[PDB]
Amino acid sequence: GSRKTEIIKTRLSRALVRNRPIPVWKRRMRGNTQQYNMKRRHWRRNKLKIY
Amino acid sequence: MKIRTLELREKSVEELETLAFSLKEELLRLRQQKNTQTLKPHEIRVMRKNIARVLTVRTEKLYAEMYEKHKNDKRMPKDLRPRLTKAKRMALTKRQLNMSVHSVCKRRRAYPRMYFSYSE
Amino acid sequence: SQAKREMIERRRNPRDLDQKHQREERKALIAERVHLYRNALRIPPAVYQFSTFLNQQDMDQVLSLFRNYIPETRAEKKKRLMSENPRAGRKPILIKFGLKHVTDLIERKEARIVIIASDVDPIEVVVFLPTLCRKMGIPYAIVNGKKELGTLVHLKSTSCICLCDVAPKDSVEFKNILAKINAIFMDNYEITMKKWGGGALL
RNA sequence: CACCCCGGUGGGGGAUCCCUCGGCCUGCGCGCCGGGCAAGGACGCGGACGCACGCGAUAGACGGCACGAUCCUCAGACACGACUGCCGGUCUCCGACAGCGGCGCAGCCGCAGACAACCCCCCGGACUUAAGCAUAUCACUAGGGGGCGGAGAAGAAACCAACAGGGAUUCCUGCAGUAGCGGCGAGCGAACAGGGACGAGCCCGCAUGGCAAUCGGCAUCGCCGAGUUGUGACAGCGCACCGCG
RNA sequence: GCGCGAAGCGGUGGUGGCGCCAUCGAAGGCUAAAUACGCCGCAGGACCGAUAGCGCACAAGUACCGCGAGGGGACGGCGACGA
RNA sequence: UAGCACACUCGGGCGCGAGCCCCGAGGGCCGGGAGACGGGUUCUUCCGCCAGGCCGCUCCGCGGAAGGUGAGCCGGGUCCUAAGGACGCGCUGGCCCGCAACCGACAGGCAAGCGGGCACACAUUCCCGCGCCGUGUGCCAUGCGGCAACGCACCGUGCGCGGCC
RNA sequence: CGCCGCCAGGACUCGCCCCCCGUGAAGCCCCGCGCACGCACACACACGCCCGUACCAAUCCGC
RNA sequence: UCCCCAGCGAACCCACUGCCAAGGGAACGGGCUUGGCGCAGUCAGCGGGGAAAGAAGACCCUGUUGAGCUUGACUCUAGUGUGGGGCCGCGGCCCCGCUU
Ligand SMILES: [Mg+2]
Ligand SMILES: [Mg+2]
Ligand SMILES: [Mg+2]
Ligand SMILES: [Mg+2]
Ligand SMILES: [Mg+2]
Ligand SMILES: [Mg+2]
Ligand SMILES: [Mg+2]
Ligand SMILES: [Mg+2]
Ligand SMILES: [Mg+2]
Ligand SMILES: [Mg+2]
Ligand SMILES: [Mg+2]
Ligand SMILES: [Mg+2]
Ligand SMILES: [Mg+2]
Ligand SMILES: [Mg+2]
Ligand SMILES: [Mg+2]
Ligand SMILES: [Mg+2]
Ligand SMILES: [Mg+2]
Ligand SMILES: [Mg+2]
Ligand SMILES: [Mg+2]
Ligand SMILES: [Mg+2]
Ligand SMILES: [Mg+2]
Ligand SMILES: [Mg+2]
Ligand SMILES: [Mg+2]
Ligand SMILES: [Mg+2]
Ligand SMILES: [Mg+2]
Ligand SMILES: [Mg+2]
Ligand SMILES: [Mg+2]
Ligand SMILES: [Mg+2]
Ligand SMILES: [Mg+2]
Ligand SMILES: [Mg+2]
Ligand SMILES: [Mg+2]
Ligand SMILES: [Mg+2]
Ligand SMILES: [Mg+2]
Ligand SMILES: [Mg+2]
Ligand SMILES: [Mg+2]
Ligand SMILES: [Mg+2]
Ligand SMILES: [Mg+2]
Ligand SMILES: [Mg+2]
Ligand SMILES: [Mg+2]
Repeated sequence: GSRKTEIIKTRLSRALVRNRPIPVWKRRMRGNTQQYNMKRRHWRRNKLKIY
Repeated sequence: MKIRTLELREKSVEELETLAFSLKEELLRLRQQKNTQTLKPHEIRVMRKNIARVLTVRTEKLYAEMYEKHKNDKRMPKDLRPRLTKAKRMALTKRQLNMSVHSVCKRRRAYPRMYFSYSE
Repeated sequence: SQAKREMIERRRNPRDLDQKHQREERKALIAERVHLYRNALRIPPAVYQFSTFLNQQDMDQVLSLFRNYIPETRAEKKKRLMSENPRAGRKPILIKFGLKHVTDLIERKEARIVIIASDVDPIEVVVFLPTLCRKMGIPYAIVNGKKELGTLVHLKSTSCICLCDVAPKDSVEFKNILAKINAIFMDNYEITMKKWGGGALL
């Protein structure tokens, strides 16, 4: 909330860079059974537990 | 494998220290070209790996050099002792386990092991 | 509280010095509180007989006899054994030392003179040594210093000292020193074995 | 016309059957953590990389050895060794200190933390059974605390016996659901044998006195230290271990 | 645990006392093997065959929930991978 | 079926598509703008949508691709203590307890930054102007005025006594 | 005031006064004096660490 | 608001259900018996009935099922208090000094 410790922001950045779709070149790989990232996180539905 | 290990064995340890610094510089110039322009996909890969290759040969030469420095030392450095296990490093030696008192020595000496065969 | 910090200063109680850095301060305080309690109790004759030790002039006369029979050092022994005859000469006369050895020579009645240290703690290591030396008739003396007895035999300290025979060049010195210490220790046994010290003295 | 029933086709849903790189069970093997920084965590690391998995600033194969031609989504890499395998390096940071302890000790070390199936020590229930219930039972269990090891613990009789005597411990069989304990209620409950597996025995202390003969440390054959309040003893290990069928 | 507190002879004898006779030597120490056992590795099996079998054959202790201690799923299948 | 927007209206625009998106006009209504905790990229730009939004959407806190958070002066730490905690040691069979290093405040105590520009958004942080604070190095003087209230020599360190609600 | 006037309201604030069987922090920094020490403010030069920093009257918590 | 519409779009509940009268029946039937009727199965109202739905009756009883609580219940128990012993000191007459 605009004031955070160093640990809170690093955990918040790690949650942010994680939250992205599957790169589209991975859909052409053989044995890629994943179509969308099921671990996508939306900020309003899913909460992070970064206190 | 752009820098081969065959050439790195000829260099000395401080000569490999300067090479890893020079190769780290070229990796920074490669990471510049990756951000600004295109690159062949494994150029950063290759330069990262031959930094590791120079540093490994540096470590392998340094383990060999430091071993012959402290070979006949009372206490060798902990790097150069074999890392068995904390329990196995603290084990008694086989000489120490075979240590017995004087009565057990005299008895085994005066009554040694006999080699015999029985038949009825 | 400031009154309590003054309270634990007025009493000198070693159990108040409970921290780690106060450890050397504490055991100095224990040593003096023991010493005041040790001498305020009625010391029995078995312990208090070691308070009567030998005079400084008499101690120097006693040990000057013993210095003729000082055992060899380890450096002297080492070159003695590499010599051509290590057992050359007659059997030497040495100070016999150590509690196991000395009480064996006392019970076998072959010690001529026994020196017992005075400062030995636990004192029960040597409390039998006067009364055993009387039951064998061996003349004994109590000398202050386990440390001074240790230097005669090249140790830091040793509790009891004896020698089993005297050279003929020291025989009349030996009978003068036996008569000097028997008037103190051996002949005053039945007086010293009733004498209570400490708080009984007051 | 709606409604209902039967059939056909189409839906709907995922039963059935077939499959199975998964589980479960049993046996065997292994039984190897940690200041040389463990377990666990945090954060980072792929050219395009989210997750998973791998890894640690040497960060998505670094070295040696073996292998020998592919890896692949793109781009590319590749006999100056692809893809692999085995082993070794590197191995961030948090997480084991108000630390504690040993040794004369220029200093060198150890303990802590993990593991919780097995084993050892301490602490220790209640539901339950008694057709209630309080002793009893559950149970000297569960659980908690502490501590090891590859096993542990036990162990060479202050034993069993009553014979014509056996002979460490542990385990099996067996004594035996017995003797016995028990509101003699519910219930609980061993031991010696006999048979067997396996087998193994030893030691400190009161060691010389014509000399501690013993040990620790070192910058080492000499010091310093321990020690007479008493130190003192060597029989077991190791290597090798295929490539075709 | 506490009180008392030994001995040169002592302990014990299914366990009241005492006596006999018999049998051992406590209050110091070590000791393989046979014995027990999870993870893991290996091999098996009259086991189960995707609501079964482990909670998980799948990006499973994951997603997700709980302040917290903790709780905890669901989801397998084209073909000659040549079209 | 229950239920779900029912103070808006008119014209225009982009667009396959418009009651709701944009623009203009008219008519109304009420908060809006800054911090904390909490959220964590929702911010902003570009592109999208036949999915989500209690209708629709060309819109969006949605989907995709990007961009963005710059400090001696703001806040915290490198400072201080409060109530209080305390992993060490004593006391223990274990606690309690005693001493207590250390810790404990993003609203306490508490050095010093404002005006403006720029900008898609962000800046008291960048830029411009004018300041200020602290630290570290160098380079030393050895005092005076006023009856008095006091005025001044832009000087330091230690101790003691005091100094805030 | 010197290098737009007049009137009113106002957060806040000094001191009086009132209130209390309530009396309204601590410590560091700092300052002052006292007593000692020995010297560096100005000036000039140099320098200034880590973390946070977007946004949130539909962005929070009540699924 | 309802009502009607575009779009969106649930839940409760559900053995099966044409409606009455009397009778019989577990003694108050939607179904049985004997009679009386109604049936295009639609819209909106409505609260008579379905002994309407909620919820393994909270009342009452039973249980050798509890818990909260009380005390002159039973058996115990922390706490308080008491006696004796252990807690190694000197002196003097249980008493008095003393300190270590
Ligand atoms: Mg926050
Ligand atoms: Mg929310
Ligand atoms: Mg049909
Ligand atoms: Mg299924
Ligand atoms: Mg198994
Ligand atoms: Mg590590
Ligand atoms: Mg490699
Ligand atoms: Mg441990
Ligand atoms: Mg049960
Ligand atoms: Mg019962
Ligand atoms: Mg029952
Ligand atoms: Mg009952
Ligand atoms: Mg182990
Ligand atoms: Mg053992
Ligand atoms: Mg039992
Ligand atoms: Mg010995
Ligand atoms: Mg073949
Ligand atoms: Mg006997
Ligand atoms: Mg009998
Ligand atoms: Mg024994
Ligand atoms: Mg199936
Ligand atoms: Mg399953
Ligand atoms: Mg809740
Ligand atoms: Mg409707
Ligand atoms: Mg409205
Ligand atoms: Mg705001
Ligand atoms: Mg926006
Ligand atoms: Mg749409
Ligand atoms: Mg710590
Ligand atoms: Mg503050
Ligand atoms: Mg500035
Ligand atoms: Mg803004
Ligand atoms: Mg409608
Ligand atoms: Mg009727
Ligand atoms: Mg009818
Ligand atoms: Mg109707
Ligand atoms: Mg009704
Ligand atoms: Mg009922
Ligand atoms: Mg009954």
